[PDB]
Amino acid sequence: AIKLEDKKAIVAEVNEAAKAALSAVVADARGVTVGAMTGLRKEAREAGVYVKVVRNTLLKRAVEGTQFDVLNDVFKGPTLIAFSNEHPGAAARIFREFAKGQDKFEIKAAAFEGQFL
Amino acid sequence: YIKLQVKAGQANPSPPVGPALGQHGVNIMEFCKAFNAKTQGQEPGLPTPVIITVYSDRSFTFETKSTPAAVLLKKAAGITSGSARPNSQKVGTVTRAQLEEIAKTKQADLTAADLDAAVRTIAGSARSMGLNVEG
Amino acid sequence: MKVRASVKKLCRNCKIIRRDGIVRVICSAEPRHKQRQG
Amino acid sequence: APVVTVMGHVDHGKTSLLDYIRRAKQHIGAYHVETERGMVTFLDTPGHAAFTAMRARGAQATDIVILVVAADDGVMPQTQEAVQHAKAAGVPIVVAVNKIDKPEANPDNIKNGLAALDVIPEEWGGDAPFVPVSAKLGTGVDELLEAVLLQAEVLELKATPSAPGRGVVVESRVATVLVQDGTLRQGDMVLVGINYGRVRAMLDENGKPIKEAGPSIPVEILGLDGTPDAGDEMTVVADEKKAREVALFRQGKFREVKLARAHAGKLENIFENKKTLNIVLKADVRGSLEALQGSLSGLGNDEVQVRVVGGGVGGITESDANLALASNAVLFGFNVRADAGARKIVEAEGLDMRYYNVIYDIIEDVKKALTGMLGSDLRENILGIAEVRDVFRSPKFGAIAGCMVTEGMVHRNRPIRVLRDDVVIFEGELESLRRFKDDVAEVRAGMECGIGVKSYNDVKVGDKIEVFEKVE
RNA sequence: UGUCGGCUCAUCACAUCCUGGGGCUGAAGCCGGUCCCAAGGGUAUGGCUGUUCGCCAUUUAAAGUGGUACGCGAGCUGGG
RNA sequence: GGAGGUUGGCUUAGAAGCAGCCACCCUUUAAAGAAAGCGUAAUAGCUCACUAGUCGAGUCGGCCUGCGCGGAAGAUGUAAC
Ligand SMILES: Nc1nc2c(ncn2[C@@H]2O[C@H](COP(=O)(O)OP(=O)(O)O)[C@@H](O)[C@H]2O)c(=O)[nH]1
Ligand SMILES: [Mg+2]
Ligand SMILES: [Mg+2]
Ligand SMILES: [Mg+2]
Ligand SMILES: [Mg+2]
Ligand SMILES: [Mg+2]
Ligand SMILES: [Mg+2]
Ligand SMILES: [Mg+2]
Ligand SMILES: [Mg+2]
Ligand SMILES: [Mg+2]
Ligand SMILES: [Mg+2]
Ligand SMILES: [Mg+2]
Ligand SMILES: [Mg+2]
Ligand SMILES: [Mg+2]
Ligand SMILES: [Mg+2]
Ligand SMILES: [Mg+2]
Ligand SMILES: [Mg+2]
Ligand SMILES: [Mg+2]
Ligand SMILES: [Mg+2]
Ligand SMILES: [Mg+2]
Ligand SMILES: [Mg+2]
Ligand SMILES: [Mg+2]
Ligand SMILES: [Mg+2]
Ligand SMILES: [Mg+2]
Ligand SMILES: [Mg+2]
Ligand SMILES: [Mg+2]
Ligand SMILES: [Mg+2]
Ligand SMILES: [Mg+2]
Ligand SMILES: [Mg+2]
Ligand SMILES: [Mg+2]
Ligand SMILES: [Mg+2]
Ligand SMILES: [Zn+2]
Repeated sequence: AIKLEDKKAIVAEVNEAAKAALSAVVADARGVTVGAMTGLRKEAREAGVYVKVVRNTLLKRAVEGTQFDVLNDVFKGPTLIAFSNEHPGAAARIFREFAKGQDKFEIKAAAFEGQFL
Repeated sequence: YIKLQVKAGQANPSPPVGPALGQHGVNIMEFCKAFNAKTQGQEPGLPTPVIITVYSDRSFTFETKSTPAAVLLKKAAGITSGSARPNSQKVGTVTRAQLEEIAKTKQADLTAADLDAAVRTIAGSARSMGLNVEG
Repeated sequence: MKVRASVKKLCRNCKIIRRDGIVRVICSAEPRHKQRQG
Repeated sequence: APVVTVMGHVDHGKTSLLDYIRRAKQHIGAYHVETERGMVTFLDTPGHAAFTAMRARGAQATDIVILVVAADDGVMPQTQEAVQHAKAAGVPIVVAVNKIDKPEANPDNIKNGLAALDVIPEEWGGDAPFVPVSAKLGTGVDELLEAVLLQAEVLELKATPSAPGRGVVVESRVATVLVQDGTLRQGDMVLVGINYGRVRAMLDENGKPIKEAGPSIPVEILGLDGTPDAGDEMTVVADEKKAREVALFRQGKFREVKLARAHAGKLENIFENKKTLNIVLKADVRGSLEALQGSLSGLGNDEVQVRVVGGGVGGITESDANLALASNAVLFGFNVRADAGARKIVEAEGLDMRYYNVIYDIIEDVKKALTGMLGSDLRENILGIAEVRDVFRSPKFGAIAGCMVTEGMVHRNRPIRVLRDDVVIFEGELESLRRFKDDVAEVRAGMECGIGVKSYNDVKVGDKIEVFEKVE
C-alpha cells in the first residue's frame, strides 16, 4: 500500500497547485467508467483545467494555504478536485454538460474568492 | 455490439466475416458493400477494425477505427514477419522520423498528452516486435 | 468428500474448521475441496 | 396446385398438423385438399429423410415445404438439418410455429433464432413468411393455407392437361403415383420405371374408383407386374417390346452411370471434371464442426468455390448420404463413422466417403483436390474390428472386456480407436489381450478374446474397437 | 501332541460380495468409478483332476476375505 | 471502477491476458498484470491482483516452549488402570 513518506509527498502536489490556482470545484466519480473519464480529462487538458483525485483526509491537510479553506465541510465521500489554471471558472462549463449526459456526481460544491456557493 | 478485423477493401463473405450471418441473421452482402463504400484508402490488404452496432433486426453502423500499429511497423521496416524472439534476434530498424508519422496517423485512438508521449507508445510496441529504434 | 491424514487448503475459498473434534475443510468455490480427518 | 411436404423435428406436430388438415376437408402415401384459392396437395410421410431419397433419383417430387417448430423448445438440431435439406434441394421454406397452444407461447426466440439460418422473416428482412398455427387448438389453418399459395408465386404454368402420361412413383406396396403432366385413363399401357403394365385398378385416396387422373393429383394404380422402387418415373408406352427394350437400355445405362459417378465424383478427380465442389460435413462435437466449417467456407476464388451443403453432429445417417448423393457431394467424417444404411447407400452408389482425425488434414486434402494434384490412398487403413460383449473389472486391475472379433485381426502392434454410436471416444494403444487367461498376442478373425486398453477403463456393453496402422 | 483333500456340524473378525444410508465425479438419463457409515440376514450346480487352487459350461441379488491345532479321524472316509 | 496502443511478436486450421516459445514496454490515471483463475473451436462472458469511498481501534504472521488432538482396522467375552 501507500507509505507515510509518500503520503506527505502527495499533499504537496495538491498544495503546490492549490497555491496558485484560482477557481476550484469538487465532484464525485462513482459509477462513471474509466473510459468515459478519458474524454473528460482530454477536454480539461485542452482547456488548461487541472483535475485530480485525492483522499479526503489528505485534501484537508493539503488545502491549508488559505486558498479553498471554505471547502473542508464537504470532504465527505469521494472527491475530485478540479482547479482552473486559466480563465477563472473554465472547469465549470465542462462539468455543466458532463453531469447532465453521464448521470453521475452532484458536483458537490465550488469555491471562488472564499465563496462556498 | 460485434467487432472484427477485415482487409482494406475486400470484406467478402468469408471466414473474415463468418458470424455476421449468425449474430442477427443480417443481409451480410449489404455490409460488404457498405464496408467497400469507404473503399481501400490504403489499397486492399491492410487490416482495418470495425465496430458494427446492431439494432432491432439488422440496423448497421460503421466507423473503421484505424489501421493497427503492427502492420505499420512491418511496412516501414521492410520485413513482413516480426521476431520469433526479441532481445537478440532483431529483425528490422526504424527512426524517430518514421515514428512521428505512424503516430500522426493514429493521433486518433491514442489518448496521449502531446505527441511526444504518443511516440513512446509506439516505440514500446516496436520493442516487442524485434525492431530497434534510433535516430 | 476426501478423507486423508494431511488436510489443507487447496485455493483461496477453502476454510479450515474444527467440528466435534475433527479438522475439516469446507470450500464455497469448488465442492471438490471438501476434506475430513487430518 | 403445388405439392407440399411437411417437415420438422420429432414430436413437434408434423403428423398432427397433416392429420388435422386432412380431417377438416386409408393410408396410401399422398392426399389432397380443395380450397377456394386453389387445390393443394400433401405427401403422407413427413421428414427430410423421405423427401430427399426420391430427390436423389432426379424425381424433384416437391414444390413447397413447411417447417413446423414449437413455441416452447424451438429450433432443435434436426430442425436446422431439415432446413439444410430444403435449401440444398432448393424450394422456398414456409414456416409455422405449432405449439402456440401452450403457456410458453413466445414466438420471439423462434424468430431471431431461426433467423440466423438464412430463413430471415419478413419484418426482419423480407425473405420467408412466418405464421402462428396450432393443430390442437385449430387457430391458424386459414393463414397457413393462404400463405402456402401466396408463396407459390412462380409462373406455375405447364401441367398441360391433355398430354402423354408423366408421373412419379411414391409408395411401392400395387403402387401410387402423383402425376406431374398428362392424364392416366385406365386401361392404357404404362412404363413405370423399369417395369411394364396396364391400368386395371385406379383407386383414389378415399378409395372411390375413378378413371381420370388430374394434373397434380394422386392415384394408386394396381395391375402392374410387381413393385418398382420409390422414386422412379412413369410414362405411357404402346408396345410391350418397346417397354422391354427401354427397360434393358435403362439397365445398361444405370450400370454405366453408377461407374461414371463412382469415377468422376471422387475427391481425386476434382479439378478435371468452377463446378463448385460440394462437401457434406459430419463432426463429433459442435466446436470441431464450426471451426472446420469456417475454415472451408473460403478456399479459392477464381477457380472452384467450396461450399458446404450439410453439416451435423453424430454418425453418418443415411439421410446425410442421400443428400450427398443428390447434390453430387463429398462426404466427410471427422471422428465419426457410418451406420449400416449409410454403408448400404455408399456401397450401392459411389459418393466418396473418407474419414479423418486432424482438422488440418481436411484442409490439406481440399487444397490438393482443388489444384488437382492430390495423392491417392493415404492416411491409414482398417485392419480389424471387435465388438465388446461384456465388461468385467476385478478390483486388482479392472479394465478387461470380452470381445467378439468381427471381420479382421486385432493385434498388439497397432493402435486403436474405441467408438460408441459410430462416434469415437478414445484413441490409444493396447495394454492386454488374453484368451483363457493366457496372454496370446495375436487374435484371428471371427475369434473371441479379452481386451484391455492402457490408461482408459470405461468400455461398456455395446461398443466397438477398431485397430489401424498409419500406412504410407 | 495322528500331518493333504472330501463329508457332517459349525463359531467369530471386518480389511463389505449382495441387500441398506451417504459425499465427490472427467455424475445428462440407464449404467458406472472412488471414498465414508453399516456385520441384521443371505452368499451356486456340474466337466477335468487325489486335489485346495485353477480353467471351462450354465446360473445368481451376490456366488466376500480371513482366524478357529492351515476348526472338526475317542464324528465318518482313505483318493494323495 | 478494474481502461487505451493491442487480436504485443512468433506459431497455429484457429491462439484475441489465459494450447506452446520470446519478451514483458508505453499512455490516461486514484488504480488496473502485455494477466492469478473459471470459461470459448477462436471470440464472447465471470472473478482476482490494484485503487477511491464507508466503517473508528486495534490488527497480521513468524520463532522458542509445557500439556493435549487426528493419523489409530481382528478374530470365544468388556478385555491395552
Ligand atoms: N399442447 C399441444 N400439443 C400438441 C399440439 N400439436 C401436437 N401436439 C402433441 O404433440 C405431439 C406431436 O406428435 P407428432 O407430431 O404426431 O409426432 P411427429 O410426427 O414425429 O412429429 C402429439 O402427441 C400431440 O398430442 C399443440 O398445438 N398443442
Ligand atoms: Mg487416514
Ligand atoms: Mg454429528
Ligand atoms: Mg422434451
Ligand atoms: Mg471375539
Ligand atoms: Mg468399515
Ligand atoms: Mg459389500
Ligand atoms: Mg452398501
Ligand atoms: Mg449407494
Ligand atoms: Mg456412490
Ligand atoms: Mg462379520
Ligand atoms: Mg452376525
Ligand atoms: Mg454373515
Ligand atoms: Mg432390529
Ligand atoms: Mg468346481
Ligand atoms: Mg477324478
Ligand atoms: Mg494360518
Ligand atoms: Mg485357517
Ligand atoms: Mg487342520
Ligand atoms: Mg480354514
Ligand atoms: Mg478330535
Ligand atoms: Mg474316519
Ligand atoms: Mg481328514
Ligand atoms: Mg480325541
Ligand atoms: Mg481314532
Ligand atoms: Mg467312533
Ligand atoms: Mg482303497
Ligand atoms: Mg492309497
Ligand atoms: Mg504449543
Ligand atoms: Mg497421539
Ligand atoms: Mg467385542
Ligand atoms: Zn477450495
